[PDB]
Amino acid sequence: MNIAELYGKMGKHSWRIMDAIFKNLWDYEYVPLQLISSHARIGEEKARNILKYLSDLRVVQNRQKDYEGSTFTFIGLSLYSLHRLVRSGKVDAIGKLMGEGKESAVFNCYSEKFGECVVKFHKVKVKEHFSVLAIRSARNEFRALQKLQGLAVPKVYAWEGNAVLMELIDAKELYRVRVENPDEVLDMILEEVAKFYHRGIVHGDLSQYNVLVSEEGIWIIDFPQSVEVGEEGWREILERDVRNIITYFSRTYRTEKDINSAIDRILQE
Ligand SMILES: Nc1ncnc2c1ncn2[C@@H]1O[C@H](COP(=O)(O)OP(=O)(O)NP(=O)(O)O)[C@@H](O)[C@H]1O
Repeated sequence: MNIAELYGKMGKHSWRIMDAIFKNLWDYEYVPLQLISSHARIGEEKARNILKYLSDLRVVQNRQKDYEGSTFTFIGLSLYSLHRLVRSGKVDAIGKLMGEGKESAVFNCYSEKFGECVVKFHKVKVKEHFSVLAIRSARNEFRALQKLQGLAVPKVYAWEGNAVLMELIDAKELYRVRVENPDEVLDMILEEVAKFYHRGIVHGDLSQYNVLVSEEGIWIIDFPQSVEVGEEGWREILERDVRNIITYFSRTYRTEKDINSAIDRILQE
């Protein structure tokens, strides 16, 4: 079942039920049936039958252990975020999956206003809340992309739920390309990192999987772990980006760049 066919199975009542979950996510993981019903203005027994069907379609997860409650699955939060995008007129048709990992699923899509785009659906103080965390990641990526506009990153078009709509870049991940000028490519990445840093942004997950390259130049993507300069740990997070990208170039190309000196250079500007 592709996300487009799933979308086709939803009626108005289905969307209202999902809106009622979404609007109560901040105070419950599993939103009580009574509250889904009251918010949606759908009687309890009918709301219950909707949620059972949504669960059969893997859009919600229903629990009954302590009380009758429901929350989004990944697919469901994504479907609902897509809906917000369609209703807002920013997306007209979802397209094919481009790829999926542990952190996101990225789809092709078409917008009359913005052309052929990507929509990226996000997955995933006490170290040991799926939806609120995925939505927070999405918003973080959207805000970083907005702050970076004009640099070599995708243009950003919208954020709803766990979804960020952005420009399709026609370029390959660095890790799939054998560049013949690695020293110059590494310097271009490091210069872009300095530009982010001058805008008050640290990427936070820089790697060979989110530098894109073409004959035209490089682009950088993937900002859900980004932080603002002078956030807790920002400097160490920045050093890690610089060290990690330099280390990939050392392993792959035996480039000679010194990590500590590259960091001090970016930091001094
Ligand atoms: N705007 C874009 N244009 C072209 N391809 C993109 C775009 N966003 C994502 N992709 C492709 O989809 C992949 C996954 O997106 P990405 O933003 O890196 O999320 P992630 O897979 O969840 N984290 P990671 O693999 O660590 O970079 C990329 O490595 C790109 O190959």
